[PDB]
Parts: sequence; structure tokens; C-alpha cells
Amino acid sequence: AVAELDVDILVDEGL
Amino acid sequence: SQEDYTLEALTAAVRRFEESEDATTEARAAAERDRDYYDEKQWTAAEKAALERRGQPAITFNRIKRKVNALTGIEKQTRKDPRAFPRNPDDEESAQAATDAI
Amino acid sequence: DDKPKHRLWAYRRRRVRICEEYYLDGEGWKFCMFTKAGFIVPPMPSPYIGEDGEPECPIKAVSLYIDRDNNRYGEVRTMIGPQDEINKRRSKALHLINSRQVRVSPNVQMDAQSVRKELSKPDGVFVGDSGEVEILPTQDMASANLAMLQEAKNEIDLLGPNAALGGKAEGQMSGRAILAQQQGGMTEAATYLDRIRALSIAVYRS
Amino acid sequence: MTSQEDYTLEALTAAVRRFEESEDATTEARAAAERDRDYYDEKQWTAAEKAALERRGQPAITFNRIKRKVNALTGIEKQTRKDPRAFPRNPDDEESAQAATDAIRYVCEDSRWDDKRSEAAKELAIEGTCAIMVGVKQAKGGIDPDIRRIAWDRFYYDPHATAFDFEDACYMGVVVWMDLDKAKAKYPQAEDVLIETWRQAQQSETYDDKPKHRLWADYRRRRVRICEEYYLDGEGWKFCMFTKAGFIVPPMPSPYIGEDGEPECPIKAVSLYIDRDNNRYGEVRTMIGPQDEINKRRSKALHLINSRQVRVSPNVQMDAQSVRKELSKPDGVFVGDSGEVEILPTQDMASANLAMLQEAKNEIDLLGPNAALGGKAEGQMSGRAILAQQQGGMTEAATYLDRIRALSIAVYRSVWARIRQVWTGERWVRVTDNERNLRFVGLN
Amino acid sequence: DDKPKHRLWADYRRRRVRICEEYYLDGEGWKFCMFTKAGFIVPPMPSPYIGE
Amino acid sequence: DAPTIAAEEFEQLMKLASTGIVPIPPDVLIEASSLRNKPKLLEMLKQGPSQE
Repeated sequence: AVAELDVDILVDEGL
Repeated sequence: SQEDYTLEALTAAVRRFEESEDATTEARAAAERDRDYYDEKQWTAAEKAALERRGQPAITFNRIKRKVNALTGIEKQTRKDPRAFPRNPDDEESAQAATDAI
Repeated sequence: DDKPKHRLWAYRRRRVRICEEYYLDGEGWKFCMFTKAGFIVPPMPSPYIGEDGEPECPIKAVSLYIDRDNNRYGEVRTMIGPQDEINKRRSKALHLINSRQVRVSPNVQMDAQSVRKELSKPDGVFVGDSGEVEILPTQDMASANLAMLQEAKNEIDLLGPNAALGGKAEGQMSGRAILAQQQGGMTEAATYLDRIRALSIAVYRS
Repeated sequence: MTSQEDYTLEALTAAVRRFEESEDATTEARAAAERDRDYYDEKQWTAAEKAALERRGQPAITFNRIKRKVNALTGIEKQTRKDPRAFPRNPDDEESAQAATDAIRYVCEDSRWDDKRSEAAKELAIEGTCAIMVGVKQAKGGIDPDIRRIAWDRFYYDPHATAFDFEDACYMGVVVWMDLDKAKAKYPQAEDVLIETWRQAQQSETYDDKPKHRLWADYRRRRVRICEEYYLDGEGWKFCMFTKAGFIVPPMPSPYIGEDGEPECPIKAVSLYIDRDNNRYGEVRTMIGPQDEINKRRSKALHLINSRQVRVSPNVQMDAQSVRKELSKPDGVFVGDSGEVEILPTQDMASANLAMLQEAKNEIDLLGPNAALGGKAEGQMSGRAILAQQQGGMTEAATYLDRIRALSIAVYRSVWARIRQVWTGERWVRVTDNERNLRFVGLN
Repeated sequence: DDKPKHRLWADYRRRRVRICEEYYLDGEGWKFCMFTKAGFIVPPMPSPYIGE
Repeated sequence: DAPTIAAEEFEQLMKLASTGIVPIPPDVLIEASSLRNKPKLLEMLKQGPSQE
């Protein structure tokens, strides 16, 4: 794919 | 054979739900007791009846609610928004997309 | 079951119960709507796509504490005991304070319980000589019950979230110690905060 | 079907002997760790004491303080979270580190290493043993290294191991409980060794199913126990999978290539405290002693208060116990002369019990963490004293953080070894987005 | 002896042995020997580790 | 602990530039940041000098 989780995108918490 | 398969699947699902309900009876009862204790229901029926027979009013001093409210307020004050970070610089814009989506 | 726990229908409405189930078999995840009568939705692969592109359970759930018997509970269980002790000691002190114990001479033509009730009232009277009735001391029991109640109050204060973190001083400190107490409370609640953060991360990924 | 089985007893004994000695040699340690865990789980009263309290009418009240200290330690470990990193020994190796620091990090975000580390730290605080499996998993781009967490009660080790990372351990393994349908689906070849296990064991309940009472394994949901064991044979590390009836997987060399190119045990285990008998225990043990004095002295002082001791003249025509029960009630009455009943004094007993309970509370508060790191302390003290106590408690907790650090470093090393073993060029390009990283493909 | 200390009833299927590795300094110099209570594993030889 | 390697790199650039010991050009600094208008800022800073 183009943008898979933990490979290209990291999901976290911001302000 | 569709009817037999559907019956087997329905029986399996009902059995799974029944097993989940039965295996957690004590935990569910304890959780319900804690929830009722948080909701001013800290007196049993027998003790309330005994107090009523004695003529002594049933008085509840709740301190669990204060601690629960403090914890909930802390969690509310530490609220954070979802965010997407790129593993590599070339993924930067891609992460932005997720930040605009989620 | 239904929350109101009334279900009169003397009819008002008609309530039905359904179960959504996501179960992982050998080949993957499947989703089914069902009741005990039949299948509202026949068992099919889950229509939700996970991280790896395969069907996955859309429900994301977390728990605070897990027992050795796979039992899950929160922070109220710790405070359950002290609250019960507080209420019971309060009730016992109330009963002890408003009631008196009397020893009555056998030469009294009145009921012992009636005499005790009369002597317990603030405006009660008694007829007889000096040795007819004696009031046994019970103030020590009430005072010690009050002490136990105060100790239980201190324990329940020190059990859950910090009082300083909750806005209570209880000692009138210098103020600098308040920040350290709040830091300690944050350290204690770090596990709960991490649980919430993990749930949020799972929700965002889904 | 026919299913001709029951070949011989020697093979079965040789297969299950290591698990048998692992279970037998650690009975006392497992029982003590289970007791500590139950104490952490608001279970600090035995059946006999609860029965006696119910018989006397006194409710059972527990003042749990171990949970607060364990939560403080866990939060302290959480607040000191660190990330994996690779440092180059020499400048020319710098780029190499810039590869590993990326790749390992990816794994630590693919397997959610933070949560697994947190529960490992919790078990280290409670039971004093953490086990992390570094295996492989199937992804969209191929096979990727995966980090799994092994529960303390689902992991067994060599009882003769003396080190805290199990350098000298001869073998270690994991017990997994699986449904029979899932077991047959996963390993259809080993259908003759999957045997139903419905009867629960009372002598050793550590390695049984977590729900002890399960009235559904008869025919509805059959469950079996499978042991995956890696043992150091003379030639090298060998991995096997077996059950109580035979071998699911025959003894074969371990498929997980180690750091030095040889098969290695993927399980990384760490421990907190080791005794002279190789029994491993956590910090909660230290709080076991005083905690009982918090509870028992709480009960006795309550028993001495709601009851009174009375001496009754023999001329009284009433039962002594009935008279005592009447006099113990707040609204009780007695009919007789002054000298018939004499109330003996028991306030000194209750006061002494309360003082001893307060002393025990102070002791447990000072015991282990100084109670200031959790922001509780004792009150009526200045801020500087609180900071000093917190610093002292942090110093006393350095060993716990060192164990966590060692476990993390071992996990990262195994992750790098597995990345070198299983990752390909396409995966390297997809993850790191750097062409030069194709130089790092394979071990050569 | 063995740290678990269950030789009386256990370790029947797991055979364990004890070896003593001794470095001793006589007049000529330091020598090293592996031995047991029954025989010699490594005959007395000069220590294979070179000093400072 | 940093969400990404780029975040730690930007923090290290902040630490180096705050002291003022080394001159850090702003183009590489912006390239290492996490700003949404980073391409626009980079294009504006890297634009050629005016013909005047």
C-alpha cells in the first residue's frame, strides 16, 4: 500500500 | 446442508454468549456492587431494615465518589488530540492526511 | 436486561434483544447478529478491515486490573472496605450515644425495657430509691468507635487519589510539598492514564 | 478412526521430564508468588479466618496497602520510558547504527512494546519474573519480527539457573491453552496427541486454565495444554512442541538464528530477587508481613470493642452468655442487684491493639518505597523532606529500573538479530526508505 | 552443592556433576587444574592466561 | 523517548542552536522540523537572489 499503520504512519497523541 | 450449518452456528454463538455470561458472574456482581456503592447505595436491605426497626435513620457518608470524580477530572484535564507522525520525511505529507482525517 | 427493570407494557412498547458477536476462527474473523430464536445476520467474515488488510474485530476494549482468575475490576474495590467500615462505625456510634444501659433492681414493678427507654430520653423520670437503678458506663465504647471511624477516614483518604491532588491539604503544609504530593499522585495514576492512552491509540488506528 | 497410539512410556517420560522437574522444583516459589499476587488483588484473608469472623458476626474488612506501592512503582517505571537506540562503536559504523536505530524502533511500534514492557514490570514488582518472546509474524510485505509477552504462570525455566537473566539456564518453555478445534486446525498432523483436559488440578493450579471452574470442556469447548520448550542440547539449542500425550513437533534445532549466527532461545527472561534456593520473588514479599498486622490487629481491636467481658454471680438464674450478649448491646438491660454483674475492663487491650496497628501502618509506609514517591508520606513535614524521601526511594528502586533496562536491551538485541535473519531488501526499502540499507540484508 | 538442593528425591533423570577449577601458585609459578573427587579432567599445567 | 527520529533530531538542533556555539543554517533546520508549511518556507528561503 501507500500509507499503512506502523510502516509509514505512527499514531500518537498531540497537544 | 445449509439448515444444519446455520443451526450449528446459532448454537455455537448462543453457547459462547452463555459461557461468557456464566464465567464472569462473580466479577459482574462485584462490579455492580461497586457501581451501586458509587451511587449512594452503600447499605444492604437487611441492615436498612434493622436500622428502621431500631428507629435509627440510615446515614450514608460517601467518599468513593470524591476519588472517582478526582480521577475523572484529571483524565479530562489531560485530554489530547489524535496525531499522525511520519516514520520518514518522505511520508510527511502522508501523515498530514491522517491528521486531517482522524 | 433492560435498564429500567420495569417492563410493564400495561402495552407501552415492545423491547427486543440482539447480540453482535465477532469471533476469530482458524481462518479469520467473523461477525454475526443473532438472538436465541435465529440469525438476524448469518455468520460472515467481518466487514471491517484491520491494520494488515484482513478482517478484524472493530471493538477495542481495555481493563484496569486483572485477577488470577481472569477477573477484571477498577479502583473502587480498594475503597469498598474502608467505606463499609466508616458507615458501620458511624451507625454503631450513633446507636451507642443515643442509648443507655441500665441495671434494674428486681423489686421494681415496671418493665426493664420501659425503664431503659424512659431513662434514655433526655426528659425521662424514675421513681424509686437510690439503689433501684444503675447506669452502666458505655462512653468508652462510643469514643473508641469514633476513633476507629476517624482512622478509617484517614485510610480511605490515603487510599485513592491524593488529597493534595484532589484539592485537600489536611495539615496546612508550606505549599512546596503540595507540588511533590501532586507529582506522586500523578505517578500513582500513571497506570490509569496509560490505559486511557492505549485505548485512544487503538481507537485512532481503527 | 483406528488411531493406533500408546507406543511406549519411555518416550513420553523423556518428553515431559523437563516440564515435570520445572513444576516440581518451584512449587514453594510459585505458591508464594501466587499468595503475593492474591494479596495485591484485595485477597488478604484465609478461608479459616473469614469463617471464624462470620461465625462471630464480625465482617471481614481489608485495608489494602500493597496495591498502592505496586502502582507507585509501576507509574515510576512508566514515567521513565525510553526508546531503543543504536550507537556506533566507531565513526565509520555510524550509518550502520542509523539503520538499526530505525529498524528496531519500527518493531517496538509494530508490537506495542510499551504495554508489554509495562505488564512485564508489573509482574517483576509482583512475582519477580518477566518473559518476552521474540518470534516472527506474517505481514503484508512479508515476515516481520514480533514481540510477545508471556505470563508468569505460563512460563517455566530451568530450576538450576542462578543468574537473573538465565545465562546458565539449560531450558525454558511456554505453556499455552488452546481449543481443540483451533489446535487441529493449526497442527492437523499431530491429531493423535491432542487429548482433552477437563479435570482441574488442585495440587498445582499454576499452569492450569485461568478460569479454574469451567463446566464446558466436556464436549462443547474442549481445551488442551501445549508446551513449547527450547533446551540447550550439546550440539546447540533445540526447540520442540509437545503435549501430555506425545510430540506435536519432534525435537528440531531452533529456527530463530541468534546474534552469533547460531540457533538461540528466543525467550528473554529477567528476575528481580534470587534466594539461596534459586527461588525468585518480587518486592511484594517484603510487604506481606506488615500487611497482615494491618488486617488482623484491625479485626481484633474491633472484636474487643463490640463485646464486653462480664462476671455473673452464681445466684443468677440466667445464662451467662445471654447476659453477656444483652450487656454488650447498646440498649441492653439487666435485672438484679449491684454485685451480681461486674464488667471487667478491656479498654487497655483495644488501645494496645490500635497502637500496634498504627505502628504496623508506619512500618509498611516506610517499607519498600518511602511512600513519598506515591505522594502519600505521613504529613506534617516540609517540602524539602518530601523531596529527600522521594530521592531516597528512587535510589532504593534503582535495581528495579536496572532489571527493566536489561530486559529491554536483551529484547532489542533479539529484535535486531531477528531483523537480520528474516528481513529482505523489499522490506528494508519499504520501512527505512533508504537504498543503502540493502547492504544490511541478511547475515552472510 | 546444587542451589535448588533437591538431590535427595529429584534430579534422577537429570544427571549433574561437580568440577573444581583450581589455580595454585607454587614456587615455579601459577598452575591451573580441572579436577573432581575421582580423577583429573585437565592435568596440572601452567596457567594458560598470560599475566601483566 | 521521542515520537519519531525527526523529533529527537529537531530537539538536538534546538539544543545546539540555543547555545550559539555553532552556526546552524535555517534551511536544514526547517527541513528537520515538523511544520506543515515547510515546503513553502524552504522555497521562500532557497529562492534565487533578486535580479537587481
